[PDB]
Amino acid sequence: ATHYSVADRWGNAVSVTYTINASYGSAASIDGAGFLLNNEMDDFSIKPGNPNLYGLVGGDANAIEANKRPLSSMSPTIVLKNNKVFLVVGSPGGSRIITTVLQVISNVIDYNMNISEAVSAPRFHMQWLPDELRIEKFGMPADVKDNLTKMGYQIVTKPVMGDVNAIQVLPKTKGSVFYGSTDPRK
Amino acid sequence: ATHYSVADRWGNAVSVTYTINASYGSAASIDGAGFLLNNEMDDFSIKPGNPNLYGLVGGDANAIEANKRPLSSMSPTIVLKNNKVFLVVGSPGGSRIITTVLQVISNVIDYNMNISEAVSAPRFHMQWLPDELRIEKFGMPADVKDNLTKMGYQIVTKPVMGDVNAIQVLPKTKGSVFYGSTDPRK
Amino acid sequence: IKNTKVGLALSSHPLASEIGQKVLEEGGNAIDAAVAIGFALAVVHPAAGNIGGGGFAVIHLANGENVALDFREKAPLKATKNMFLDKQGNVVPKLSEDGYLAAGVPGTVAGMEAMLKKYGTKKLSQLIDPAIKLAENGYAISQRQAETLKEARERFLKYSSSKKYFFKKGHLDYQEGDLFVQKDLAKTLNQIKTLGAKGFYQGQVAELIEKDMKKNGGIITKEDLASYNVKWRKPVVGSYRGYKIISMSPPSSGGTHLIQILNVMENADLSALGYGASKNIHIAAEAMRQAYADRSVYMGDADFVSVPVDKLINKAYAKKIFDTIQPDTVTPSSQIKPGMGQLHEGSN
Amino acid sequence: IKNTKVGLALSSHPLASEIGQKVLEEGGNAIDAAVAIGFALAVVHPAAGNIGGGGFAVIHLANGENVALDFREKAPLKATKNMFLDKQGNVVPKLSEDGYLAAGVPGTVAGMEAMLKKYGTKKLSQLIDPAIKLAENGYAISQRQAETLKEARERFLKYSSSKKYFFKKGHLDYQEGDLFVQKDLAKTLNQIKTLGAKGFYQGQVAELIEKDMKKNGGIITKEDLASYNVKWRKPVVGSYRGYKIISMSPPSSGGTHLIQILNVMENADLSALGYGASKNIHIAAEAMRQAYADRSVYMGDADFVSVPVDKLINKAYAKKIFDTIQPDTVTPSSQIKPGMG
Repeated sequence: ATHYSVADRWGNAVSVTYTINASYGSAASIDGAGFLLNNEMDDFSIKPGNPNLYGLVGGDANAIEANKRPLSSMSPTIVLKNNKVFLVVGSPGGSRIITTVLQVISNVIDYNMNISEAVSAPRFHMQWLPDELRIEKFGMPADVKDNLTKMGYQIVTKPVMGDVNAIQVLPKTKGSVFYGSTDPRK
Repeated sequence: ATHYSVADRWGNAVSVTYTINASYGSAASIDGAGFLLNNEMDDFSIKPGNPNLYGLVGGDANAIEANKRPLSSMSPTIVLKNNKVFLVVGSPGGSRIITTVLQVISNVIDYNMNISEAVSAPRFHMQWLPDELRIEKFGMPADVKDNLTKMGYQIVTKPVMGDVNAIQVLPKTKGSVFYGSTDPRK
Repeated sequence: IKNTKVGLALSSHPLASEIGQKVLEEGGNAIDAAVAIGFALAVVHPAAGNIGGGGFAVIHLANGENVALDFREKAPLKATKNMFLDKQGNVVPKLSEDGYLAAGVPGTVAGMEAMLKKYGTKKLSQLIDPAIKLAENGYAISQRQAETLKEARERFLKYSSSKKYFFKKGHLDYQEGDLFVQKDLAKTLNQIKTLGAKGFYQGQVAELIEKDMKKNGGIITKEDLASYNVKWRKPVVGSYRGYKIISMSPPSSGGTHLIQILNVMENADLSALGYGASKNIHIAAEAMRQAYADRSVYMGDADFVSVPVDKLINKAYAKKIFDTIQPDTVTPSSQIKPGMGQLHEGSN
Repeated sequence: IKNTKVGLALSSHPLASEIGQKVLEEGGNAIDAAVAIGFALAVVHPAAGNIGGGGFAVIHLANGENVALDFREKAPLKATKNMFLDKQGNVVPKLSEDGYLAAGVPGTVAGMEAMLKKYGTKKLSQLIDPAIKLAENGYAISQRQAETLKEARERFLKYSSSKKYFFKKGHLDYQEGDLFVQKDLAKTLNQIKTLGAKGFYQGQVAELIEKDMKKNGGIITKEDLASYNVKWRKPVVGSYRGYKIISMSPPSSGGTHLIQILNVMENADLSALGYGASKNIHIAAEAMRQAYADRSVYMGDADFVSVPVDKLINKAYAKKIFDTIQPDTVTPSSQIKPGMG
């Protein structure tokens, strides 16, 4: 997946995440047509309790049926403030999408980060199975890691999570100022 | 002050920090010549124990005398690895220059940050008087602040420190790759 | 990155971003620009930008309305529950990940058209030209693209089609700076330019898709393509500390768990301790843990299964989750019960 | 930012960086690019880039040798120890900060020419052209520049010269996007192009400097300008975990204390706990605390006072400092002894 965010002068916002699933999808292209096929079928549960590419599991609800759409984690999001566009945000990352996006939103609303700060801030991740707290290199100092380990977390440092392209729209004395950030991880 | 860094293909490196002292120096220009005069005299000690614009004090060593050069904190620096240029680094920031530059260097050598990571990493500062640990917004989490406060530091959050422009030079098969970073604080 | 005139169109590739921004400069609306980017990324970011996959658009309109476009891929007409299992009932390695049977029916092209038809102001012919230009004339391979292409090498090598398209003559890896030209892709894009979505889902391209599927053990045919449909849905909506959250509903789990997790977090004053505090991280991570447990049981395509969206985003459920969070201590995943005894509709 | 062929020239203003980078692309060396940047920033970054100030260049050469160039300002010939004080020793407020008496003799022009003549390959007259073009034809005020100019307004208003140069007609602040043109600066830069450093330190520019100083209670004269001298000095050198550190020596304190603080830190394995660990911050901060106390007593221009550089950068001294750093408590500043005894 890849995420893109658009906001216009009339007050429309469009948040799009789209994907062929894995990097280069299924790796097979349609001969004569020049495009790669998705491997989106792996987003179904192909057998109960079997972990997929992102360690996600399922049973009946996300089992394969003809014509059914495989469950996604894509989270293209729009945040409103006073019924005006405030944030347009999303990310790739498979299972990490949901936690990446919510962290960017929290960084703005809870911590008063600007959109650039909110996107660049280190991210953590918990997806139940595997039972680990996933973090980024340089993302969490020893004191914080120590205290979380004492709570019972198993902390693991893995490659950086996500690729947020986000817009923050702020009211100006007349009209709007549109701010954008891409992701330093990309 | 402002810092600039240059490295060429032959192994020469030039690290320059230069200044008119305060922002816009003395604020006075030479009429007919179009340039601002420095206020570098404030970098002397004008009176034993009197704190200057950066809270720095002195006595005899940094007293004013005709033709004498006022003490600076500017730290244009080059780091070599195996006698080859490795880092070219420096910053403005008055008293904070020394600690800014050393933190960028430590971040590379001690923590294996690349130059972009090393420059963007939050910075702290201790200059003895005031007896305070100066930090940046979002730069230190609660757990770390708590532990340092328990040690006896008075932690204060102040405006971001410095403006590092730095180069890292790494060997490739044919010669070298040059990586640069400007400062996100800029 | 800032603008005060036409807004912003931001993506992961600067060429695609430029394309959308241009559409805003020339008077297109956010939907118009969204369409141009969708096709541009299909050319310049083939690891993820695509016409052979699918996705979602969440849209907020100037009139205040919110809508979600589902252009997610569909399992083929002939797909079955156990299609990826062997005779012993065990997963056939890589069958769901590599090759032609791994593919759902592409939604991207139908999705781009659907949003343009309903909410755009410009013609598909105008918005697709920049993509076609990039395909026809090419672009420079980036440092990162060289890296991802190399990583995918062994996967491409399995498919004659991919060995043609994603290597240089002699099956050589593309290198940073190399010009990458995609004429077959340009041909496909020209068909969509002329005929719209029908240029992908019918006619010559559909034939190409059916042919290559039959050649390589895929099950997608012209019938699956003819049967592909987008769906307009209500986004999932919630609130967090006075802000309205609008996100993707089923068949994404994303919007629902995003809202659910924020709902849990809303019960703590995170601002008190600030970014990166272990106490704050704990509340969030335990909220995440319950949410992903819930996901494993209660989430799927709501058109086909019962999905308790409203219960999952109910703040009262989130409050029950918050109350289960033990101070200074985790609840290991082994102990987590999906739904927390709250999502039972009788013995169902 | 990445380059694999000619290197990198990096500054705080993209127009100046571009100027330096082009010098590299055209085959100039790092010194050539550094000199072009020095003049360009004097036009496009007037808060700090300058011809009316000074600074330092630390240089590592292809042949392996290191050098430092001191183009720091000098106190004028008429400067005296108590010049910013009254008869009773009271500070005269802002006298060292705002206006003409606050200025040391500028070194930047002399420093640019000196490094170019010794280590450069191109002519000053060519390397200064891009700066002159920006001065003569203008560049756009950035958002940040609009902010810093606004913040300086009350200071500029004190001096008729700055009112002329740094405001629009009617003494109005420059706004973001405005074209900022500096004709008198281009005049000054053209004297430097045509005559070298003597175009600043002698002749008409020296006349304008001396006469504006006299009008406004400054003390810089033609004699000060004619006697301005750069100094080629040995850099201060140290080591940290197998890397060689080359930095600026007196009259900067920067290289000495940088090396001293790293020397203290070297006694711990910081890598073990990693970035941002309180135990690592504590070691660095206690090292800083002692270094800045030392700075207050031992540092100045070594041409005039004794500066114990070698003792300050001695690793055994740094180890003594390290030995005093307690695991779980600070050494309060009131308890620090400069030099530790």
